Amino acid sequence: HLEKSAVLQEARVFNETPINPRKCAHILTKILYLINQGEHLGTTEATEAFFAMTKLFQSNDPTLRRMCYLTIKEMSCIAEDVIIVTSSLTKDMTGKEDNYRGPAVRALCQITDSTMLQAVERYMKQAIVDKVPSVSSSALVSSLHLLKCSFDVVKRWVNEAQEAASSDNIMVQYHALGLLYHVRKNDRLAVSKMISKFTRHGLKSPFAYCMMIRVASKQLEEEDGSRDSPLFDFIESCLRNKHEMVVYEAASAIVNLPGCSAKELAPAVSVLQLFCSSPKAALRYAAVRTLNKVAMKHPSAVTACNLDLENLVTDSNRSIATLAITTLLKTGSESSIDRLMKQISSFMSEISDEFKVVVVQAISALCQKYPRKHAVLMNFLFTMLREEGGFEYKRAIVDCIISIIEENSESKETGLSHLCEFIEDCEFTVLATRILHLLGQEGPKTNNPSKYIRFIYNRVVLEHEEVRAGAVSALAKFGAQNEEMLPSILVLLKRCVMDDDNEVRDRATFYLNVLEQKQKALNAGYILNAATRQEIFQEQLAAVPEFQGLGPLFKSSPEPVALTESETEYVIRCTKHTFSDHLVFQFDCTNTLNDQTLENVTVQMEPTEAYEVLSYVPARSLPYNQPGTCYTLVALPTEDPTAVACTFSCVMKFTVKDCDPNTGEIDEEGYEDEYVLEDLEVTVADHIQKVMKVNFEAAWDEVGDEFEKEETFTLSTIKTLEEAVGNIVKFLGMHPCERSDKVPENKNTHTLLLAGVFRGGHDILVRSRLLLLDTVTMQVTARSSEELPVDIILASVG
Amino acid sequence: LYTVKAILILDNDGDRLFAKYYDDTYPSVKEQKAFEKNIFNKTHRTDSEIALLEGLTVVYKSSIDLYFYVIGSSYENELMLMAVLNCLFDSLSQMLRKNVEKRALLENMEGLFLAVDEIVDGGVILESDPQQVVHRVAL
Amino acid sequence: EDIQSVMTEVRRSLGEIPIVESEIKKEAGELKPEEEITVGPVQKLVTEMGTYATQSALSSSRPTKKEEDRPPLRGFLLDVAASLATTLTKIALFVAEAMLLMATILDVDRISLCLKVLSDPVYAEAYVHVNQYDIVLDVLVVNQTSDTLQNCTLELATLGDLKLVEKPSPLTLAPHDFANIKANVKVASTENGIIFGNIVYDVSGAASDRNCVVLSDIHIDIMDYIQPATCTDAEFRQMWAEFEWENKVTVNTNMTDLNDYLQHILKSTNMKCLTPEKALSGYCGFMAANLYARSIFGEDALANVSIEKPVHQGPDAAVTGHIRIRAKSQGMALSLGDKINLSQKKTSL
Repeated sequence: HLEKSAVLQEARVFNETPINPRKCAHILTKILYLINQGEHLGTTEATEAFFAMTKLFQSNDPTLRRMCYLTIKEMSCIAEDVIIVTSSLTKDMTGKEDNYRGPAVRALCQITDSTMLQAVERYMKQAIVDKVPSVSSSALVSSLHLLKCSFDVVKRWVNEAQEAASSDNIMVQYHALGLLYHVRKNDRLAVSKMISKFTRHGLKSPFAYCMMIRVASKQLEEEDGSRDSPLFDFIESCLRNKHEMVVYEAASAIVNLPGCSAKELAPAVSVLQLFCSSPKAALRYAAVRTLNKVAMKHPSAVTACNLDLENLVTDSNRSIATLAITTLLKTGSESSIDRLMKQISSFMSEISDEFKVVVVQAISALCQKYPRKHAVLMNFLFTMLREEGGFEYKRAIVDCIISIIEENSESKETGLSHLCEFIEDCEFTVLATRILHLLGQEGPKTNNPSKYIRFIYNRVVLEHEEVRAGAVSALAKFGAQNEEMLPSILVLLKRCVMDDDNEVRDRATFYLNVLEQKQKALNAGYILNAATRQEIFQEQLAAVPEFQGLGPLFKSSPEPVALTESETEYVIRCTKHTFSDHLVFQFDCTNTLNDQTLENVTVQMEPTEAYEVLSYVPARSLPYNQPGTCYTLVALPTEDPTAVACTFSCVMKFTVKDCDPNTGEIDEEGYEDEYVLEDLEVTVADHIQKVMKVNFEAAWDEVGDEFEKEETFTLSTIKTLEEAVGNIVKFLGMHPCERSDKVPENKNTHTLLLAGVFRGGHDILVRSRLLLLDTVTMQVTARSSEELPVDIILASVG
Repeated sequence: LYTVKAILILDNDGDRLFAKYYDDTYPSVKEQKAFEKNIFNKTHRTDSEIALLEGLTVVYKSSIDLYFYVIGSSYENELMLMAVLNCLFDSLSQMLRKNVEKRALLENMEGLFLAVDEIVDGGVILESDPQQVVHRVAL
Repeated sequence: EDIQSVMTEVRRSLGEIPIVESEIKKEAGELKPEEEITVGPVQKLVTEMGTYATQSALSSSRPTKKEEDRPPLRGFLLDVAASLATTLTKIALFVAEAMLLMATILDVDRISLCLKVLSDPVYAEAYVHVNQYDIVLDVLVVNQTSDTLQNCTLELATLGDLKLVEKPSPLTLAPHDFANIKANVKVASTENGIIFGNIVYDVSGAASDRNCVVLSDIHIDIMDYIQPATCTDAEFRQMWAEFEWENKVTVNTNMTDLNDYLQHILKSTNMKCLTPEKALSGYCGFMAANLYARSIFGEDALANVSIEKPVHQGPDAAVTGHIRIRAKSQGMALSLGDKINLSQKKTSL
């Protein structure tokens, strides 16, 4: 047995020099045992123990060197001092008992601290790197726990650091990479050029391969680029060798075919499937459940029958039993075979590797593929379920019932019919509770009153004040609703059925009394229970008051622009808003880097095609991963030729301040640097409402009358609208028209006579007669109810 | 890969005479026993070719006297995983010239212990074959 | 207030399991005295600490359920004169002090703390007459024979709870002559376990006769045998469930209402329906009828049949009622369900 006490006293054994390595070791062992089994104790005593132990250390008694390692080893994230050895670690360090040296460092590292961290370091560097593979291994492990704590101390070393990871032992080679699990956690790019290194060389450890796979895979999901050759390359690689695991590993993800890859891969897979198909890799079971997914394609499915038939047949191997349920499921089944199986199952399920659990899982799947649906099956199943039984169905029922509800099943009359009956003579009060509750809600939306009543009475029939009680409670939702005959009678019934038995009496009385207390109708009720989208933005913007004009928003942006490209530290997405008077660019964001918070932020814009520039606004502070707002404001000139479409030049200015995210500091100092700000271009669709005309005929002409500018091109290398088309529907954001829009994948002639209204109120109108002689020569008209738009449309459309 | 929840060598009296939770994040000697109980009681010296419990790989074995448990995650292939488990029986057997027994267990723990740390150390299996060991060790 | 104080004290004293909301309701009454006679917001605060405590505990987690809450009214219940009072209660749905006390009380927290601390001419015609216990054999052997033709042989036997027991001795088949041959059977003994009878019987070819009749009987059924018998209902229910569950047959279909129909069936089997509740075997009823009977060789058989019941465009001209039959052997029991099934209707046998 275990107990601390003998040992502390026994520490006086330390006092002897005549000792045998055995004798002491055992004593040492005894302490360790209590602990291996489990012990808990005071530090003071531990400390003491140390001292006591520590005390002994003249020798190199090798054995002695190990035990302590253990002992020490026992302490690592919940330690007591560090310093004591120190010398001893060094002593190894100059000292060639190679062996020993390695264990000791390793413990320290969960226990570690930064100053002390300082210690090893030149050497350490060496040490990780040093000699025989053995020693090196010892070194490695040590970090990791320190990585818990941190490890960055290490980290730093890195450009330089990795390269040594270059290996010549398999075991080792495998190992190097995980540290690279975290290395790749740190970096993706690095991998990529890296891979070409991993990719570059054929590998040693099956083991090494594996991490890569996950990774490799991980990469693949969205696509790991043109895996074609790599994937392929890999594909061999996974595919064959003398180490099975890889082939399989690859296999389970890789399918690809809903009308997709199936080529080589299905055969190879088959070689495997079959090969596995009797517990080579008892692994095979899991896969079918998802890892290697199945829900088939139609001829494909027919082919599957044989393999599943082997498992189905075999009935053995825990790995087998599971396999039977998934394979059968995934591939699906005919009715008929089920029948054979029901009998098989009849024996099987109880224990046949403890079939019941796999089966409950299987069952959970059954309830799902048919959760009261193929009700005939549901009933067949139901009969069978209850029947094959044991008892273990109940658990299943919890799921099954749930499934039926999920559908909100409709062959309830029948479904319910089975349930009702069987449950009656399939017992368990507990089920009733659940079902009651559900039923409780449902009532007269599904009618069949007499039956349902018929049932209900029965349910009550059973004793239990409690059993009885549910029929009344369910009823409240029901009663209230009434059904194909109920209200009159509903009133009659509570009367007809009535009970004593005191608290059972009370229940009748009380419900009544309760009933007594409200107008039963009431009773039931209580108990039972422009100036666009963009304008909104004009207002949203409005809470600020530094304005220099606004108006009401007319239309907003046809496209928000990320003003800082992808996943940048100062990630910007920008949205632009037009009002009848001003345009505001309000800037949406995630000052990205946790490096930074940007401060003293304002936004420069500098313009080419008019706007009067009132102000650049910036956000006061922007910390990491959190929108803040900065704005830039303009007033929109409307009656000029060239005056609201503009590109503005952006430069971000800030005083850049570093962060501690743990607990920061926010101080007046910090220094600016400025980074380029992306262009803003302003559109002819941030401003416009596309329309249909108040008066096309007239308007159409009219707009010409006052307004009209023209451009002609004659098209001699291409006889297609389409280029033009890409620029026009899309740039203007207006409607192509006069039933003069439509073109199939070809068409002889086309007119878009097109619409919307521009900001500042007045309209911008376009007629594009595209004419095909067989060259295209075309008349583009822009006509407008605003001056700035006719010149604009012709440009803007591009 | 920092992947051993524990490796335990359990008696088949539900007892555990070895456990190292290499990695752990749940506790209690009791809960450990309880957890143990559900599964052990259930497997009851019987094991499986494979067993997954918790979506997690359970590779466990039995001897002729002892029950071997490793808990890991079904998130790392059998063949290897087992290989370590295999390694555990075999080396102990050869080296000692005898594999595990209840008796064996009773006379001395240490060797197991010695081995164990060497083979595995936490949630990372540093090694899984005997030989290296065999030379390496010389106790 | 005396009562209130007592309640609080006892509550404090206990703690170790229960269930009542219903009780809460029970003390309260439609109205009742509470507080001085009113202390308004403070009184709202009063309701809040005493009730909150009950609740705090309530809010906490569970083992076996005690009862899933349906305290909807519970809510009004906590919050011209009568009308005014109601309004006040709705609004709610010294005072400051009460609120503070309630907060302090807020009892899952307490429980948690405790846990922490712990841590041929001759023509013979025959039929059976069973006349009162005694199944008696009418035999006409009519020997319209040309003489007391020699007759064969007959053999005795143990029977069921009966034994056959008589033979008129001679063996002549007197010429052109008619005879009454009587067999009494012994109706309380001779076990033979060849159920439903249907046991082979012999009349032999043993003398002016080359053959004869060897027969097995059929015609031996239950519905008759059992007599009605009776029970206390609570105990009954308990029992009903308790009994040999193992047989059931369904009622569904006939020619009549279960008034006349039920009566008919009842009389036919000579058996009991134990008790009515007037709910109403008329307007519908939506009645499940419990029936009990005890027989001549003493089996008690239990039924609950639950049945729709005739009535215009309401329900019953089928049933789809289930007849649940309990009789010790399933084999007779189910068979009984059948037997009754035969009994149920009236048609060409």
